Amino acid sequence: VHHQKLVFFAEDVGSNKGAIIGLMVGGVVIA
Amino acid sequence: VHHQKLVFFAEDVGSNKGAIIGLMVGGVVIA
Amino acid sequence: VHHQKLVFFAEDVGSNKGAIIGLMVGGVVIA
Amino acid sequence: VHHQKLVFFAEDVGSNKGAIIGLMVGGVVIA
Amino acid sequence: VHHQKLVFFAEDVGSNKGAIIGLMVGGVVIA
Amino acid sequence: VHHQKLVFFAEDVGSNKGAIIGLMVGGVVIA
Amino acid sequence: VHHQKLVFFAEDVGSNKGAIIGLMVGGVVIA
Amino acid sequence: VHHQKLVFFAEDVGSNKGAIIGLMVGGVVIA
Amino acid sequence: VHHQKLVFFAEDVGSNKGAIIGLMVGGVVIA
Amino acid sequence: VHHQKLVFFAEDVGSNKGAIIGLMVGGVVIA
Repeated sequence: VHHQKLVFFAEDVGSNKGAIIGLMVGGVVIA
Repeated sequence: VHHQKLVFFAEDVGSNKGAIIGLMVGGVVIA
Repeated sequence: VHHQKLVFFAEDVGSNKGAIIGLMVGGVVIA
Repeated sequence: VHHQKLVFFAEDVGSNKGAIIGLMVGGVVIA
Repeated sequence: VHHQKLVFFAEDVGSNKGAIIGLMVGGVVIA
Repeated sequence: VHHQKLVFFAEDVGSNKGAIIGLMVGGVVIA
Repeated sequence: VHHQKLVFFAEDVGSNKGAIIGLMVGGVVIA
Repeated sequence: VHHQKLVFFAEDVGSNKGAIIGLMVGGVVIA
Repeated sequence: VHHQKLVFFAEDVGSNKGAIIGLMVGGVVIA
Repeated sequence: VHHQKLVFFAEDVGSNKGAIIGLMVGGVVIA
């Protein structure tokens, strides 16, 4: 197992008001 | 197991008002 | 197990008003 | 287990008004 | 277990008005 | 003409990440 | 013309991360 | 014309990280 | 024209990290 | 024209880390 760059943003992100998660094992994510 | 660069931002981020998490084991994330 | 660069910002970040977390084991994150 | 550079900022950060955490074991983070 | 450079700032930080924490074991962080 | 309580919140508001406007005369509101 | 209590919050507000405006005459509001 | 209490908070506000404006004549508000 | 109590806080404010403005004539407010 | 109590805090303010402005004529406010 070899995880790498799970979430990738090649260009700029204007703003973040939610949740950006690379890897989760649990749950209960509310956006 | 070898985790690396789980969340990647190649360019600038304007602002962050939520949650940026690379790896989580629990839960209950509210955005 | 070998964690490295879980959250990566290649360019500048304008501002942070939320939560930037590399790794968590618990939960209850409110953004 | 070998943690390293959990949160990385390659360029300048304009300002921080939230929480920047490398690793947490508990919870109850309010942003 | 070998922790190192949990939070890394490669370039200058304009200002800090929140919380920058390398490692925590408890909780109740309010930003 | 008598404007009063254009937007009313009788109970608590968990959070606001958009725009709450009582009265507008122009336009171009982006949510 | 008599404006009064254009935006009303009868109970507590947990947090504000957007824009709360009572009255506007222009525009270009980005949330 | 008689403006009064354009934005009203009857109870406590936990925190403010956006913009609270009573009256504006221009524009270009970014939240 | 008679402006009064444009922004009102009847109870305590936990903290302010954005902008609280009673009246503006220009623009370019960034939160 | 008669301005009075443009921004009102009836109870205690825990802390201020942004900008509290009663009246502005220009612009370019960054929070």
